[PDB]
Amino acid sequence: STGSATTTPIDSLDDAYITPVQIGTPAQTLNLDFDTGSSDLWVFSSETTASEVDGQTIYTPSKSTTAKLLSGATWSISYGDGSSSSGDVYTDTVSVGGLTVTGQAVESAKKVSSSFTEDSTIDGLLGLAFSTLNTVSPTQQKTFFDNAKASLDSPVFTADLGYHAPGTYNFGFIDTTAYTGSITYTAVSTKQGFWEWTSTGYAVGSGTFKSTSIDGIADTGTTLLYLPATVVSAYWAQVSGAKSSSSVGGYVFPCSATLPSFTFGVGSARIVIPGDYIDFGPISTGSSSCFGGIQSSAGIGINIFGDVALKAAFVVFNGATTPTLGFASK
Repeated sequence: STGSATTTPIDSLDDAYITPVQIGTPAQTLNLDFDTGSSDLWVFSSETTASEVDGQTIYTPSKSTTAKLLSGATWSISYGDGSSSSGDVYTDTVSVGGLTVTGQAVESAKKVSSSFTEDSTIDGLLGLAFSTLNTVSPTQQKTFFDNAKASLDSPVFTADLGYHAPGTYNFGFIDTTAYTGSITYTAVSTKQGFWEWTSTGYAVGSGTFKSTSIDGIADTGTTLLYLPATVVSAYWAQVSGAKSSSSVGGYVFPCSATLPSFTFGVGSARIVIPGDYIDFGPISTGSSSCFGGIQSSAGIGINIFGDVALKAAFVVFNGATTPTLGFASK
């Protein structure tokens, strides 16, 4: 089997992407944030504290003839941006882009933190990291991909995120029309539960490529590209007037600037992030200070190849017995 679903930016900045997901019988379609940096499929629901729901579409398990309470199971997750959610668990039928999994753990939120409430466009998350990170207790549950894998034509999914445009998540096949050149595959460590890999270096604009190993994670659920302070400083040094602002929380730059590209290495291959992808717009409405899309990972504890990086590529998440990651230009 295969599936193919369009993923759509939630706003004009590509802050995140939502993908429609069918849950239950009859289907309840929720728009979920596919997140290769976590491993829980959780949804706003009829169980979510009413004051914490503001415009989201909810899953109502009592209206699904295939929903079953997973007795005794609870979940609770905290993300790198400080947001969190928790609740109980149902199993139900879940379909993405025509690919159906029966008995998928659907984690129903009883509580969500303010950032989730405040984002009316995201009805929940669909985790695509390794199931070892799944938070369901006392019986850990599998991700949608893990459950689907054996049925897939090939044990892969691909992320093809758009810049200010829709893109695609495919399951079970590689669309050879969706990228240019070849896909370069690179090793993955699953030791931390992430799609963790090592970039071979970087370049800023038309500058020379610096060969240096940068371990980080391919994380569709993180907006920006978080890299070591040395790398980030080298990038922003090429933008007149750019500076790190403690008050704003990162590098900012004059909105009048034209940003240089940023290249990262995948083996001997190179992925170029155009400068415009690195512009996250005014820090506050009407400001002429703009927020940068490349930020320091110092004090995160890990480098993160988030959407800024991934949307410059066609990315293969190869879930074979030994997982790997592939990147192609597009």
